[PDB]
Amino acid sequence: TDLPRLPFDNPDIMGIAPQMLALQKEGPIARVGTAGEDAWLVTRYDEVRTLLADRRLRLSNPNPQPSAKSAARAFMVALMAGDDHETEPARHAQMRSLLIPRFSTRRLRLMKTRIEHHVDELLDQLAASAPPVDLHRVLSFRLPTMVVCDLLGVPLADRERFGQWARGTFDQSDNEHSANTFQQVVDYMLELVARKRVEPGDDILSELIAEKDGALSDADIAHLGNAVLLFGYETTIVRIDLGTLLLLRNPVQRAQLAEDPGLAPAAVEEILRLGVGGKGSNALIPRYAHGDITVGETVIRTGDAVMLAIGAANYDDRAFPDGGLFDLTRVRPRSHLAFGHGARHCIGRTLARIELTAVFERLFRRLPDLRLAVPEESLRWQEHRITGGFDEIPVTF
Ligand code: HEM
Repeated sequence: TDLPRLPFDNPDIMGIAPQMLALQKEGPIARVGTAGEDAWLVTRYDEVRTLLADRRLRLSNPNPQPSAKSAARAFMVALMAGDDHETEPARHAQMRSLLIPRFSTRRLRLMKTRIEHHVDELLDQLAASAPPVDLHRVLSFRLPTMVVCDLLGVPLADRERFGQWARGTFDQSDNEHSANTFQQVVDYMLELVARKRVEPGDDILSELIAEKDGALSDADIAHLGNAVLLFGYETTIVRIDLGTLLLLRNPVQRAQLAEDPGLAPAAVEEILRLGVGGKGSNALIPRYAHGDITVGETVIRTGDAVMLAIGAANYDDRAFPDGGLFDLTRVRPRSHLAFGHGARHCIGRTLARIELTAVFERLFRRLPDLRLAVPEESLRWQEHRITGGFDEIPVTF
């Protein structure tokens, strides 16, 4: 008997840690240690999907004496209206009600067109430069921050102001840096709300200001704006990097995609399914039990912490035959869990798919000789950030 301890080592830069796959083979749920409190780790697709849809499992901590969290995790939980278990039901419901209609079909159609032109322009600059080039800086970073500038109705140069703020806010290693960066986000967003009240446009904060019919406070609106800024670009950047790395590892599929850009939607779903980096701590969705829940023969008791391993579940052979293989020819693959599922299903997921599809429609057709300019093992997944990610991706072409 040796209690497994998260986070598990991964000898590769991508994929699932061997110990987590080992637990997955043994069964759906295991008690594990963590850096903080012990938790139930759930690793099989069926049980992770079921529990994500179970209303007894929530983000908020119901415990009287809550275990201390990093400033970074506290900020993330508060941006998600999970900081107070007694008000989470009403506050979370309001959050989703106010954010979901900010991603209308009308907006997403307009944004898809702008996104596609912008990727064309980004790749033209890339193709004209002299390798080695940092694909992370000049492509992966630039498209999702472009998109957030569009959503917020701010000049594109603003992303040079806010482009490191999700990383700094979600830096679990430095509480002081996390809090100081979050204060910058807050100040910026409160300035933006004040401007949009006299100079509105076709953008998210202007719509929230107009909502029913001006009843939201500036602080309420800025809180929603902060969630869009802090969840709305960094994770997408990470998936562009991961998708590039995965396609570089699979030259037959990459050549298929270069020949037929109509495979890009399929490629994007495989990228989301398989795109897990380093120790994959961001692919563990945290929850607390607000009532007793039975999983197989294991009883999760009220108050227990649960880690839902969406990454491991997306690799589950029970759900995806040859679960570790990248295959954009999969016929009717199950819906992956990389955007979550249930009450907190990612609000931006349709927009994120539009971004990834536009990139991977184009990338290897425009740059067919694209390849890493450094060994894979030199790429450093940033474990201390809640969102993970690589800091650079050197390429030649
Ligand atoms: C490939 C890109 C993305 C991935 C993989 C991703 C992933 C996720 C996941 C897994 C969750 C659920 C967390 C949980 O259940 O505790 C989530 C929540 C959320 N995401 Fe995304 N996300 C992406 C892009 C975006 C974008 C572009 C936006 C908006 C512009 C966005 C906005 C949100 C919001 C507001 C939430 C909170 C939902 C809630 O708590 O009800 N995300 N995201």
